[PDB]
Amino acid sequence: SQSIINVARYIRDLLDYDENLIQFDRKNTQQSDTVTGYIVVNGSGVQNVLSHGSSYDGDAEIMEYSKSESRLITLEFYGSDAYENAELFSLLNQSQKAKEVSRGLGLTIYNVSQATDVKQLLGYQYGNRVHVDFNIQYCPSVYVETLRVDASEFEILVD
Amino acid sequence: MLPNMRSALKMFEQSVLLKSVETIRVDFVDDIIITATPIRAVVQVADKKKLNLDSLDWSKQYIWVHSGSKMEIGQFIEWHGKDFKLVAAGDDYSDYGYNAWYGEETLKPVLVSS
Repeated sequence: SQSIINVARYIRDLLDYDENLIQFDRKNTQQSDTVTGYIVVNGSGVQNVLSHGSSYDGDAEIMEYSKSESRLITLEFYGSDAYENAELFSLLNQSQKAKEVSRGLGLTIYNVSQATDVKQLLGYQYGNRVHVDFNIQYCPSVYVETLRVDASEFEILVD
Repeated sequence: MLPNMRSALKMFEQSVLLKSVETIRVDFVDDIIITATPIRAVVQVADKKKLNLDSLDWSKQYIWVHSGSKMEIGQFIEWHGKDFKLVAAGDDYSDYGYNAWYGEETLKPVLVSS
C-alpha cells in the first residue's frame, strides 16, 4: 500500500537524493543514461505477517483492525556512483539523520543486513548495480464503524 | 546517397496517434501528462496474437508500425481502440528515412489526457 513508498521517502531524504532518480521496483520505468545513479526499492521479497491486532474505541466509537508485518525490501543502487550511494547509505542508515527524519513514516527501519555488487547484464556490457538488504517492519491498519453495547437484558432459570 | 524507403512507405499509410508519457512526481505520487500527435504510419501484425496461460488467461495484440517520424520506446501508438507500447523488435533506419517497432497493447484504457 504505502509502505514501499514510505521507505522510498526515507531513502529520499536520508541521502538528500532526488525525486526523479528514485524509481520504485519491478514496475515499468526506463533506466536511461546508466551513469545516472538510480535507487530502486525492490519490494519483491515476500512480506510475512506477524500479528493481527484488534482494538476498539469507546466515545468516538469505531474500532481498529491492525496487521503488523515485515518484508525484506532490498535497495538496488545503479549508476557510476552506485558504490558510494550504497556504502554512504549502508552506513548512514543508523545515524541521527535517518533516525530523526523517519518521524511519521509508520515504518520501523532495521540494520542493513548484507550487500552485493551483483551487476546487470546490459547486453555485452556491465552496468554498476548493488543490492543492500534490510528487513523493514510496519503495520497497516483500517478503521471500521462498529457499535458498542450499552446494556444486556437477560433471564435465568433454575431447578 | 543513402537509400530512402520513405516513398516506398506512403502507399501503405494509415492515420494513427503517437503519444508519449512524461511522468511527473511530487512526494513520490505518480501523475502522467500526455503528448499526443497525429502521425503517419503503416501497421502489420507482429507476433500472431496468442493466448497465454496463467492464473487467468491473457492476450496482448502485437502490431509493428513503420513511419517516417521517429518513435522512441517510451511511446504508445493507438490505431483502432487500444494503444500499443512500442517495446520490441524495433529498428531505426532513420538515416534511411524511416523506423519500425513492434507493439504491445496496454490492456489499460487509452491515455486520452489524464
